[PDB]
Amino acid sequence: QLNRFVQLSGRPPPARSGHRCVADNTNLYVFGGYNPDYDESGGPDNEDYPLFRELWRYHFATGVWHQMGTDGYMPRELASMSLVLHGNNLLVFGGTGIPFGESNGNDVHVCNVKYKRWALLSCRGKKPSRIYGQAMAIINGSLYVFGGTTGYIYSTDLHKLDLNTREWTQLKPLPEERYRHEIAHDGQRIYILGGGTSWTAYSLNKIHAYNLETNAWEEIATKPHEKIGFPAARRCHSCVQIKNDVFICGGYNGEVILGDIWKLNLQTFQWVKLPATMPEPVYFHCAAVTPAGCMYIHGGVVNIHENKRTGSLFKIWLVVPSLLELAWEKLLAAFPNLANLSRTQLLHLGLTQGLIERLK
Amino acid sequence: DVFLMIRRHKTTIFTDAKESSTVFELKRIVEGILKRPPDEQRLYDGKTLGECGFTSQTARPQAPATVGLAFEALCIEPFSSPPELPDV
Amino acid sequence: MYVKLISSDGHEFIVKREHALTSGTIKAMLNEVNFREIPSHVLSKVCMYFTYKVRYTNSSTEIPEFPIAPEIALELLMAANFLDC
Amino acid sequence: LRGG
Repeated sequence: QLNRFVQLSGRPPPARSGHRCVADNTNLYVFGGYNPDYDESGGPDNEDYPLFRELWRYHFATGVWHQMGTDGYMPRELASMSLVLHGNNLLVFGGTGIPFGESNGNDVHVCNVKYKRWALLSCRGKKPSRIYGQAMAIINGSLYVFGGTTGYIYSTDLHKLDLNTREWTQLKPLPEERYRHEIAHDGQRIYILGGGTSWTAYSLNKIHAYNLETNAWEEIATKPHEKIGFPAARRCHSCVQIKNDVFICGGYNGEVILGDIWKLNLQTFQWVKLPATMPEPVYFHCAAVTPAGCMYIHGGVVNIHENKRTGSLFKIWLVVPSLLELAWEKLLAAFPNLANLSRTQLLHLGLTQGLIERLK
Repeated sequence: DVFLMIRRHKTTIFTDAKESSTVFELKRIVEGILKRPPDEQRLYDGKTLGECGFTSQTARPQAPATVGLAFEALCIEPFSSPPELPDV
Repeated sequence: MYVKLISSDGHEFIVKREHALTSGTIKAMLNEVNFREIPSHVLSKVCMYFTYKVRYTNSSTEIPEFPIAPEIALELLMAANFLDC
Repeated sequence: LRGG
């Protein structure tokens, strides 16, 4: 009963959709969010309605939501932006404001969580056009950005940015034009999962993989389940990666919201349907994974006809946790007062510096 | 599929077996580990584990049950007792 | 094909080599391995977890939770930190 | 082409 969805609680942010989130061993960072409901979205107190220009964090050890009071210039593209975590920094690229397509983003912002600071990268070269819904990845210390519509016309470029020299370039090698897809990688190839236009959703039984070495695209036919079949075609889903494994969760094809979760092995290309169904099936949500191997899911749209959002947060264990993680969870559950003791008291107890930093 | 911790004095052996496995198979594998012929040892003979009470529900790998092995009466030294420490 | 470990108070735990290779520290050490600090009630649970993790890794079905008594939680955490498992 |  460990690989099931468990709803967390403990002031939680209002319901939002279109946001993104990333996770490390300590906190879950949530950026962006859009909610058109006036009463739900903090009323007149939210000066950026219907956009959530707030960066939140969930503390795993204490189960508390903290809204960061960062400085600098928070980017205005708060819907369908792309966010990644590199070391102790958040890299934000793309996205759109409101109304959709009126003002998109094509630059890169960086936020240091430890310093809690915002800045803009001074990258030079031919940058991608202002797009949203694209997908990025970090491979070999370089940024790969693919897809994303410009608002009226779709894109298929595979731009690459060198972070060491901060140099932009376009990769010239074909997959269909799509947006709100997902990216997987293994250091040699980049795999496209899901996505689609506003009138169709592309099937996941065939995957387009771009080869960095050969500089050409290829098509891979994934094997199906034993008696379940391929995952249903979906867009606006969520994807996480653990070693050579890719987990797809949520999304919808246009008329039905899917609340299942699937796993694909990047070596044998075999699909596995995990026996877990969401308590509330959502799309356009955000999902993230921790180095331990726990997946967190937040936000999204619950009803496709009433256009109802949610603020429920769920956690699930995708792999067998390490003994350190199991002991940590049991100790935190058994003795909630541990968070109140100072660092010296915990050191006298015997906890290492890293464990204290995670707890405190 | 059940899991077992053979206990004798300060010695514990972790192993696994099938519900269709016999007691003689257990004796043979412990002979393989600690080099003692099956005829010289008893556990608490030919009846398989299916009717020996070693069900797969209660012998889960996260909490296998113990069997007492003798070569003499049983002697299983208990593990060290956990200490007591204040909440603060 | 079996690896032999000794607790702090002299208890003996014989496990399969594959299960004991789960922890990085034991693999780096590598037969007999003597643990001068880990007590018996913690080494037992460490072998319990070795078996459980080896059996239930890459499994499609649901994975049952690992029962941990609150008293041994801190020492088991310390051993897990040391053994890298 | 909703972004939310």
